[PDB]
Amino acid sequence: ARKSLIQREKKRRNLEQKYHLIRRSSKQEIRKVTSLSDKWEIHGKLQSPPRNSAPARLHRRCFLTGRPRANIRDFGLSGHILREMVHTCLLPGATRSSW
Amino acid sequence: SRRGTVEEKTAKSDPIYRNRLVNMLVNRILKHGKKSLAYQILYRAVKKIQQKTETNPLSVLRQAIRGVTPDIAVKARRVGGSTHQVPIEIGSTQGKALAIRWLLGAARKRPGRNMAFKLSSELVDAAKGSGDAVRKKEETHRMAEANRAFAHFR
Amino acid sequence: MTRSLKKNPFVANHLLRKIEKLNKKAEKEIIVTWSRASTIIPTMIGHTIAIHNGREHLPIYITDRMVGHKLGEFAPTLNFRGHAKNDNKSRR
Amino acid sequence: IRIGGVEIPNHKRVEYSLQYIHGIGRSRSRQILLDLNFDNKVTKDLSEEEVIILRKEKRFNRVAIERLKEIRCYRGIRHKLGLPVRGQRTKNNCRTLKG
Amino acid sequence: TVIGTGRRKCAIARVVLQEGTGKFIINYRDAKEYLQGNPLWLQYVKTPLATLGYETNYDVFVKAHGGGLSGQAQAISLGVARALLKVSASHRAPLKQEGLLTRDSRIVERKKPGLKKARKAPQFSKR
Amino acid sequence: QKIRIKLRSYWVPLIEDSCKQIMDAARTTNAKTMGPVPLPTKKRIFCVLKSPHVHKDARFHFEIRTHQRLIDILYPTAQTIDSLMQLDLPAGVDVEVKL
RNA sequence: CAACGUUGAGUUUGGAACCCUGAACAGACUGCCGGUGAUAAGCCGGAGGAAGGUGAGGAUGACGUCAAGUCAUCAUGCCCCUUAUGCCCUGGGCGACACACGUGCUACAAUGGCCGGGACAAAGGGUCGCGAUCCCGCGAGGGUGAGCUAACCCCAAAAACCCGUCCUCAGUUCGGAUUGCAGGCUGCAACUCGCCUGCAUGAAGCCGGAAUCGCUAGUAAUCGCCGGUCAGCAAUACGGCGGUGAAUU
Repeated sequence: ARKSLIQREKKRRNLEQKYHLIRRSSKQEIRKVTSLSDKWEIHGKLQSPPRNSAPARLHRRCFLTGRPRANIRDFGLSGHILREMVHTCLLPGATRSSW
Repeated sequence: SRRGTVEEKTAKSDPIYRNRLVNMLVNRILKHGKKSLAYQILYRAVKKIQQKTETNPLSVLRQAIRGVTPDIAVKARRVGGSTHQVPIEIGSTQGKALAIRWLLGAARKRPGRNMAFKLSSELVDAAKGSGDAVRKKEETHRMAEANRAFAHFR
Repeated sequence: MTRSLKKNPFVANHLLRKIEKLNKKAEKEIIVTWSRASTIIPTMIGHTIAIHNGREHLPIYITDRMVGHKLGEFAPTLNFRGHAKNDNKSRR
Repeated sequence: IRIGGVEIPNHKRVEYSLQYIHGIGRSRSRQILLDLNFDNKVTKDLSEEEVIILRKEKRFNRVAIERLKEIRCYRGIRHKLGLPVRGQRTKNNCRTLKG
Repeated sequence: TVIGTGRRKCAIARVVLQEGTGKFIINYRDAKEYLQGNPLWLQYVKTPLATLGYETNYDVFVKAHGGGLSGQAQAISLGVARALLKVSASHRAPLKQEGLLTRDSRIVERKKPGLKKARKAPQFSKR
Repeated sequence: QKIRIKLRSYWVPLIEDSCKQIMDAARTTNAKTMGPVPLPTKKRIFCVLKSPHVHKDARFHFEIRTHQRLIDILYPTAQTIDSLMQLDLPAGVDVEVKL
């Protein structure tokens, strides 16, 4: 929700299109279990570069405020503000439901 | 009573013998919504009783439950401050319903074999005078007629 | 006891490199470590590894009976019943 | 008849009679019916040779309890004390490992 | 040929009556083959034919899809009862007396939020 | 038969009037068209908490009705391509052209 | 997909009748008959009808009560910190314990368990995705890889139920807690902190005091499935779907 916390996660999004764009397929060939008995340790051992880099370290956050919890993949917003948008008229096909 | 009048809630009658009051015995022995296996508890107790008795399975069912059917029971009503144990006379609609509740419990409170023998045993034990089924008819009569003075006659 | 082991046991680069530099002619036992997600490799025999738990570094000995362990299960996370120094009691 | 160890099975069928012995469960009682070649019949109607070839299949009782207490190692913590070893709350529950 | 719909819960079963021997064929299988293992609710399928007397004269073909085994069985009973109205309009009075033309509006619907099993309210701590 | 077009939107009086126009303007060109046949709607139902704190009750309901309908043209003529490509009338509908 | 030609698989031509599907329209309004009732209202029954007496069930919950909750969603007054209660990183912690209380789940069985065969559902999900077929592994799963951007493909082969057989109520061919050993999978990475599989171990517990909770119909009870969150913490949390189906007033 803070401009210091959203920024810390925006720096985790910038290296996703640098390290995980092309050189991720370089380690994805040997981290998995191959059908053959010869599985190399050399690349799984020297796997030191992804310190701050990880695809699982990414949290979606709200696009208006920025809180880590209750994020829906379709909208991208959190349950408090996602509500304020549909209670007005800011999203098409977000009417009242029965069942 | 005046606002909203409902008579009774009834389902489909007895399989092939055709009876609506005997269909309440399959509905009370009903465990968690299995009417398919509840049929195997009543109809197998009809198949195993013909060797123990002589006449039709509908007759021995009615001639035995008359010893389990009560005439008067106690209800808790308060008036003035003290809780009175006033006995109200039970009719034929609630009396036939109270008879199959104590025959249900007496069958389950006898861990012998299967429910096909447990219900068949408490069916003939009501005619001679044995089991926990016939004992509850004489036990409710100990609570009643002893507190006869709390209720006036009709 | 069986954890998350496939083929790669995962031992940190700052763990083995500092031990292979000490396995030249065998010298020095005391070594400081922060990573508790690392696995014990058979060349850690005789070397006293001081592992972090949040509070301080606890000097633990490594033998031949401890191969498939993580060094983190050796260092106590919190204070329960085990081996610890008797603290000076103040006012009740 | 003594099949092995101290525990002697009686009057029941061969699919459960072996479950009294340590090391054999519900799966390993069916596995010794392929190499031992017999059905799931009662133990009273067998043969003198059918007990000897059944005795050759396993037999490791008493010393099977010794391999469970095994070594001690460095860890094996919360076992020497008598607590759940996992992430359970020993404050209210877990009377299975306690007295 | 005479058509007839007949619904129960979420089970639809189109009944088409024709004159013949008397064999009941449900979804390319017989009446005793589809509803196997002697279900008692198989007798309710043959009830609208029993009160009028048409089982030995009329043959039937029915395609059932949706619902349960007990839900499909009451869908045939209403389907034949609505189909016995088009062959003769005089067979309405002795058939409507039992309540076979009428649809059972009972449905196991939605589970309301805040509650577990629709109506079942969560129990709080006592004093 | 050949060219298949998918019309997806949210409100029903908008698509039914737009798909009816691709029937009246497609029959006067050359070949016959198969009428506007609607396929089943993919209706979603999901809940979210209203109050920003401890009030698990009073949870709402949001509906996103994706009304889909199909219309097929038999033979793709030159005068049918000059009509459908220029008739860009959708205000909130999306047209997907498949072969 | 009825009728008609069938590689039996709607499979093909073909047919739109029916089911389903998606927009519209018709319909219950006590309206009609009778009785009760103050020749009112309304109630109690009946007729006709798929459906009646706000049809079932949602959404929708006024003026206001508790200065009840939230300035950790956001926004804002004031105040305070501002080489700092600001900022970065590594490891740890929040899922620590002698205990207590709340809300749930799995059982004490045999209207049950187990083995084999076997009949039907609704509603939703999915392109740094859903992932069949085949091969391999006891299994989780892995290799190869088609199709579906989707009522054309996949996620599932739904479970009770049912037939036969076995057991046949001994803490048990009930119950699974716990524990050892050996693996799989997601991710830098999972000892503390994971899910799942395989093998073995296999207790507590025989329905439970005072007290106390929900529900009147397709509800209670019970049996499966799906979704959101999400790399991963898949039937035990929440939300959503259907199967079977009462009791009493």
